Amino acid sequence: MNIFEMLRIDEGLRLKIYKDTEGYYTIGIGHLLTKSPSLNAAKSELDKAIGRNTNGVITKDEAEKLFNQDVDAAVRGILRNAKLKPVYDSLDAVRRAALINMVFQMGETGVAGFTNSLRLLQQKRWDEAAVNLAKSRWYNQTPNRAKRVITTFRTGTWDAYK
Ligand SMILES: [Cl-]
Ligand SMILES: [Cl-]
Repeated sequence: MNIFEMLRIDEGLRLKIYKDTEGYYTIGIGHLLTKSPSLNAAKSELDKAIGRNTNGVITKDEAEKLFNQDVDAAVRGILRNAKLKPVYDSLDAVRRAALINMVFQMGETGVAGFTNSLRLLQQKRWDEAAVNLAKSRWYNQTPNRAKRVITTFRTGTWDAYK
């Protein structure tokens, strides 16, 4: 297991524009196109991201290419963030994967707001961190996904994904 496989499991893979859990237009492997309600706005954002006139459909390769860019961007978002970087630096390989997952899902800013949970992870207080992370909209909206990430922080293993 690795970050790629992990997020592929959590986000699935769709070749046609779709609505995410929040109802926003997305494609591929969790690749958010726009928060705007217009399918045209989304189609426009899609052609610009792919570099071609897509008509709202892309290939597997193209999805994987957005995926790679998106993973990369998340890591880099983390390393640049004064609140995130230090937590990330303090964790083992597994748990880092879990941190990346949340950033990919909610953005650097969203994650950086879990101040209390962040501090708990930095202190290596796994069970406490897991309880705190659960008291959030995040967990109430996408509970199964949140549970898997949370167990990952709690155990330092990939069990939740096996
Ligand atoms: Cl892009
Ligand atoms: Cl879920």
